[PDB]
Amino acid sequence: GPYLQILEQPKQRGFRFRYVCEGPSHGGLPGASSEKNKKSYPQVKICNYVGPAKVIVQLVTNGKNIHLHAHSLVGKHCEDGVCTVTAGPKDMVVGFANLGILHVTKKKVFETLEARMTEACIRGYNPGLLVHSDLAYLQAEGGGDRQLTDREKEIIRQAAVQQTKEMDLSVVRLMFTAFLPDSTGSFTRRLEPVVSDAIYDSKAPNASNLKIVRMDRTAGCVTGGEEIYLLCDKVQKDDIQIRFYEEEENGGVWEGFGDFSPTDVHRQFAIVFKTPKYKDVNITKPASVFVQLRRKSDLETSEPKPFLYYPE
Amino acid sequence: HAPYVEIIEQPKQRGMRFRYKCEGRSAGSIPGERSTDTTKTHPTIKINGYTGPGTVRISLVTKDPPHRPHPHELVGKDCRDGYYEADLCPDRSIHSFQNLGIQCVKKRDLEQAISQRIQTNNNPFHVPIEEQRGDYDLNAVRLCFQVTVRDPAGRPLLLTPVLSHPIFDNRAPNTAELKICRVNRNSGSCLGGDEIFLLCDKVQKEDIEVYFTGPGWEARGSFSQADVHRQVAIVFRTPPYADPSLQAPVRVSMQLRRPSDRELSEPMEFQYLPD
DNA sequence: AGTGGGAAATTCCTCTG
DNA sequence: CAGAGGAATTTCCCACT
Repeated sequence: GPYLQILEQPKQRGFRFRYVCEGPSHGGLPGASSEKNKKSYPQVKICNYVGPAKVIVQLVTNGKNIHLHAHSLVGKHCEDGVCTVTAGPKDMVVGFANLGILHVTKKKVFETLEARMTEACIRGYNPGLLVHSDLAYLQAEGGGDRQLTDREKEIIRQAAVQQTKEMDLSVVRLMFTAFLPDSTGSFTRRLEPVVSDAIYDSKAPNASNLKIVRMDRTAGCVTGGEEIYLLCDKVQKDDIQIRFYEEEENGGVWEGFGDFSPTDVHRQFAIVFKTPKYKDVNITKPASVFVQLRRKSDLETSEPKPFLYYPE
Repeated sequence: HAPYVEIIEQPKQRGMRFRYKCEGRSAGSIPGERSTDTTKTHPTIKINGYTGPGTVRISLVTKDPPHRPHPHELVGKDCRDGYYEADLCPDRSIHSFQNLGIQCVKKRDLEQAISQRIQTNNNPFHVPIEEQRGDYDLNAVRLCFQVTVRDPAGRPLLLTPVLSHPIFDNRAPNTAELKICRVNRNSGSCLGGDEIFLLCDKVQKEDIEVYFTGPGWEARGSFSQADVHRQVAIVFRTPPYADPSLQAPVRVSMQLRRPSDRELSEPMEFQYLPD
């Protein structure tokens, strides 16, 4: 049976979204495999292929109930938010390069969202969950420029309304949908859509790069309780923590956390904490360990820095 | 002799930040220089040489001459079209103003900003029209009091307008208040060399320094532009003190200094110790 | 120039006093 | 509650290779 498969997932972190005002030409979404000199990109493949097929990709939310997202895919092959390609040769592996995620504004979410829900019902592009549950009508037989009625538009609004409030402009997900040639003519045989990994906006405070630029001190007494200044990249005081840890030999791990309050975080760019007590406060020689920043929310961490604990 | 306006409580020069219209009505008043954390003063004037009735108008003018109407606006009690105009309380000759707010304009809507000033005929110093077209420093403004009393004959005699000290917008690092928030150490030896991590408010690597002082002694911290972490933190090295054999703790002053303005922050306090 | 990244500008929100 | 301060959003701008 025919089915769509994701060859290479979207990167996921390190790609910044861009507002209309910023213009284009700032960068394209890279594949999860992106490398040094080599660059990768999102990649799909139609299995048990069907000659020539039509493939669209849209942006959807990351919530339990997958919905249409307000941002929009831009770049070549895109129009009105949805990207469109078509693999018709004997080649069934299409790749999406030079893709850009346009960051709509909070005060433009509703307008954009609604107009995005209808265009979907018209083109009949997955209004299954994406908009209205019983609006499953026309699974693709939506008809070229075939108008809608008021038995759904009034239903749409009630959706584009409640959804506009639960949208997280900080994260999106790519949804691939394939269509096959049916009863000659064109593409209307939908192949059951697939959703990609979530993609996180790097310019968002809750997903920026975690990093430790500098430390006034890199050693401390096993007793703990010693003050240290840590200079870092933007972080959120109520969602950041310093984790000291040591890997054992039995596959075990010991951990300690710098002690501090939000008021101990200087303009998101620096933290003043007190060191934690080391594992055993009875060592004789210095014990090397690691320190790292960690975001409570994503449990996302930073590169580690060596820390030396020494005797009393 | 003609009666005159006298400023007895200048507006504080730094700290307050100009607020945009959108930030709401409850933005706040501009405080007097002599104010503090405990005491909360406000711009105040004395019309010495007259106690009868009258009217007072306050508006914003550029920092440097010619003192032409500023695009920003004064908002608050009795303000309209960007200016304040009300009657002088006839009881006392000393008047204070605790509801003055500065409302900056979106860099965009500036052209129309100079327009309203014109069309409303504010020009306290009647600067010719050709003069008020150029650029405007959107971070510096001065208060101007145009008071109006009455002559013996009972006719309205408007006094000479007075200008107060400049008021710098805090939302601009080079015009803002300097402040040392915290330091990871405040001791160091009298031979200097000790490293310090200093946390402060927004500064600029090209225009900042750490000024060490004490009677008969002045010196600077040593650090480089790269040592300025995200405009909010500086890591530098303490300088050598006067007495090399400074036995017995000696407490000096350490403060942030901005070359361009020659401005300094309140002292921090530091002690050079022997050895 | 197109990238990639930083800064500024403007808006919003939180807790204080 | 008013309104200081802190942040989050949106816009701009500047190195590069």
